[PDB]
Amino acid sequence: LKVPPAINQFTQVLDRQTATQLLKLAHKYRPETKQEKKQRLLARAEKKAAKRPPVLRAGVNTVTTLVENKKAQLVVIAHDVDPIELVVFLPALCRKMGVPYCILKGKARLCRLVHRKTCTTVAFTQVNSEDKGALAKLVEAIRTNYNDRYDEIRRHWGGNVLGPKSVARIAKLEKAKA
Amino acid sequence: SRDTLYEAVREVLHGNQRKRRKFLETVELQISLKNYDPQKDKRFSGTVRLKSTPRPKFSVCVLGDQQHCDEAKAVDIPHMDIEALKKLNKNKKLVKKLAKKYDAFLASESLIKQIPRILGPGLNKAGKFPSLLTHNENMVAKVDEVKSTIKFQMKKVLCLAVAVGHVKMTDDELVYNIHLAVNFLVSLLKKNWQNVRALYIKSTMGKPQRLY
Amino acid sequence: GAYKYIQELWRKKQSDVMRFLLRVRCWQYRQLSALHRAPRPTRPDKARRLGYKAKQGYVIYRIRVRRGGRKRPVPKGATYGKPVHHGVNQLKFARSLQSVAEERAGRHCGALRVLNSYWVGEDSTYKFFEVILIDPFHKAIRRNPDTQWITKPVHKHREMRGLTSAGRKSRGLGKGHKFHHTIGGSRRAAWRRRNTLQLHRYR
Amino acid sequence: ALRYPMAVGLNKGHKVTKNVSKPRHSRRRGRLTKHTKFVRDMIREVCGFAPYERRAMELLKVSKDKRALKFIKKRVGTHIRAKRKREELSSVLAAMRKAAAK
Amino acid sequence: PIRPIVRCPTVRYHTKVRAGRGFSLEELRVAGIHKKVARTIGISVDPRRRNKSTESLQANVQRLKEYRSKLVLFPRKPSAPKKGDSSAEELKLATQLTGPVMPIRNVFKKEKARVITEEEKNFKAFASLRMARANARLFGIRAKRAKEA
RNA sequence: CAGUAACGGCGAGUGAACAGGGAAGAGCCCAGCGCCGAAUCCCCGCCCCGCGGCGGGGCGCGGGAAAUGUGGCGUACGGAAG
RNA sequence: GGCGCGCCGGGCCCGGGUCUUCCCGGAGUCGGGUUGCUUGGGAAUGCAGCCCAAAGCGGGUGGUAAACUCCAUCUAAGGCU
RNA sequence: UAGUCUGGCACGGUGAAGAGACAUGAGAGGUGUAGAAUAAGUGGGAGGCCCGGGCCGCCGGUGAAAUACCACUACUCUGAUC
Repeated sequence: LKVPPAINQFTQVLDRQTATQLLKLAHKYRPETKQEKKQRLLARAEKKAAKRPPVLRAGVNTVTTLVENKKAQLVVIAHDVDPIELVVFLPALCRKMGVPYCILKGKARLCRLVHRKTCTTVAFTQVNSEDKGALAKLVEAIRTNYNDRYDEIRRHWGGNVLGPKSVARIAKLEKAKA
Repeated sequence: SRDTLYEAVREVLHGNQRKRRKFLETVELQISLKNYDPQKDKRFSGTVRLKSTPRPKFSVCVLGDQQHCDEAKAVDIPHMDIEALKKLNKNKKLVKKLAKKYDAFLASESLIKQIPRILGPGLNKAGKFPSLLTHNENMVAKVDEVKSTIKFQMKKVLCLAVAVGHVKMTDDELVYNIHLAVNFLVSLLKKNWQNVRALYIKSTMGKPQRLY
Repeated sequence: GAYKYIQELWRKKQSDVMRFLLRVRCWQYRQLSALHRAPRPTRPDKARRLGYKAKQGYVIYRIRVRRGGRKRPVPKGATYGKPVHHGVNQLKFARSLQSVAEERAGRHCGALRVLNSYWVGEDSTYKFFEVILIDPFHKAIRRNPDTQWITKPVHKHREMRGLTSAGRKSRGLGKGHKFHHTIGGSRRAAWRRRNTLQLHRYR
Repeated sequence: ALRYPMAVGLNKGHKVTKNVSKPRHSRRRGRLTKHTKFVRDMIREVCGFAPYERRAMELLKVSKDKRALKFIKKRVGTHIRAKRKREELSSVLAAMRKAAAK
Repeated sequence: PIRPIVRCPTVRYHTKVRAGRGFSLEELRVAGIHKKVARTIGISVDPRRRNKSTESLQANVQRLKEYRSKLVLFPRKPSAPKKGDSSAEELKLATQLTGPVMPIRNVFKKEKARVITEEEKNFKAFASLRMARANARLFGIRAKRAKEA
């Protein structure tokens, strides 16, 4: 089928070399596990009975609301959202609002950043002073790749590739007149 | 009849980065059309009323038995007698000399007729029609009709173009050099169906700026 | 908030994006059975509106219902009546195909309660509706004090007595000058009142 | 003269000093705010136009305006909607012409 | 609870007064009662009622000032009183009320016999009716012909 | 109201509603928009009271649901923050 | 069975008036064309099939089809009682 | 009136060979007496240009606008297409 560029743009996915560098940076700014939360509440009583860190903003609603607000430094999107209407627009939003964005393979991989099964979108709202440089060299090679090719992406129809034996019948007919 | 309307009656503004001028100029408007028949009974005329200081430039004149010999020889009234204008119409076909030395007249008060024989009427089919407003408010009473309503002539280009402003009259006062002009472009608008295509609000020195 | 985007994106149905999506989904839906289960809503945003939460005990069934009108099931197309009732072909069913999809979802899943239904695509011979059903005996629903209205026996088989939204649309009730034939409870209550002779004991 | 308040004519009915308030918050529904204007203009850019909008648009590039109304009307339904639809489509087309030169 | 004063609609009836459904929020507002406290101290509340007139309003504001003066209020814990409550004198003299609270009766003004003015006798009330009828009928095209003129 | 306005080979026939007086009287909640570290929910295993409507408490790096959005605030009578 | 003083267990630690500053909404649904039934509802009261299908200073209603124009009145397509 | 025959709309797509388009970037393009000159022209214009002089001019000379002096839209061939 003749697939439209808004849907098809999710098949231009981030490269293996960059995606490894990206998940190495993303792995330091995890949300806390549900069991990690309680040992933080163990560390309450030493002033009470006797300043919050950067994480990945998870979910689509709570990444969409901080793309429109100019509060996302890089937005990571999964390529394989089951109904695609959930995520179709975030390319357009991030480009228009001037947010650098990349598309990764595996919502299961991006959901293993958080401590759930799947997570469609994952944003970098802030990072720490010593990990500024890694985010800086990511946004360089990602913003040149996606956000600046956007007039190119918007006019690019995917699909429309016939079966290999229908192609091989055409090629036989083509060399039959030569 | 009406093809266009305005609500964002703005966007003249980006002017100083265009115009870096010193000397004598006068900014003019280019405003292109479509669908006019130059062969038919289809007319397009009028004189569109800007009382906010636009500048035509011409061979001057000023008429009238006023207090003219006191007031109107500040910019020099060269008052030739209305009986010494009999030459202008009788030296037309037997003589071959352009006997004007004139391109702009008056319409005076204190006299309530101009000259009701064939010398005042006489200006009906020469162009440069004596029309102007100086009468008995006496605000400027001379330069009102240079600072006047802006004139156009419909010809074999089926286009409208007309002066807007002077190298003077700042950009908050030259936004007001179309304000009582584009409303008369929908008022006295005849059966010249779907006319306007380009509204280029022009600062002469710079870029073609468009306001559609 | 993404749900505002998905709402408006689902309104542009004759776009490039949606005219593709609706076509490949209407393909997919033909290649399953007429009455089967979905593991999540096709349209998460639309179910949000019509009263779905994403907790345990909320079920989504996907029912296909055959398009077209209703022909009078009389043998050899011959009604034994006066020429008024010679109608066979061009008759129409007084309930909608959305309400028919609700009552098949409900009848099959007898132990669940039909909340609402929404259109997820149509065909030439089929319409597809995703119906929200709730398990009334699940403690997630049973211990939540704002969704334990459905755990009373009055809301048994709402789809069949016509209390659902697509059901209600068939009865022709509402306030004002247009709904004067269902004053009181319903169409029958109005008929009963206006035809009941009130013989007072004194007269 | 004296003029009695009468029950028939132009200024009829019982004269009363009427207090004028703010309308209720129900009356302001269906008013375009900046945040929801944003969303419609984004999903215009994502999607595009319907095959009847494009057909009525390429009628208005050729300037068959009456036939553009008649087409939008027979597609959408009634006059007032087709009037508002053409007034919007022509403004989209005039913004394209603002992008044509620059 | 107490029902407000309301005019019957439709010219046949608008010379009468009923009991309304409930007190408008802009009558509670200018009377100084909260819309969620009003219902708990026995005042009917309608959120649908508009106020076109200021006399329809002002009658119903003076209705609530009389009601809030008449009202005896018991302590929420009967042994320890609060500020907005009544005195133990009134609490022991407090009684069940029979019938509709501060009932709505329909009183008309008293016009003393006056001497008829020389103009008052002169006024042509029938001709005024007839020429008010024609001014209402023909006005529309009188404006049209005057526009075309 | 009223066998009325209206329907009807305008034939036979059919046929409501508003206003008015009472009987009764009672009001509300989501989604959405947004902020609160999912602050939310279900279930197993051990202990104690103690429940012929299976509920409260302690305990667990026990298991799951859930960012494809649970709970709190909040809904057209306006709402929220300072 | 029902209720009140109070002993006693648990939780909840919560108000209003005025300005400044943000925000505001249910779509193959309204709507239109046609067809069948229905209605007291008559150039079509309600319901349904099929085709076309929106808007946001919008939309609905204003018992005669339609255009232009003021005015009134509600906030549909989610839910409980 | 069932059925059958026939037309329209919907599911319903993709591609090459063969016209008018217009979105759209161009290049050719014009002959009234009459003037020394194939006037596509308006709001301009005594002036602006390139090595201080020139430059095209001015006047009249044809006519209700006239040749140098920012830029535009149009009409008749031509002409590339995401």
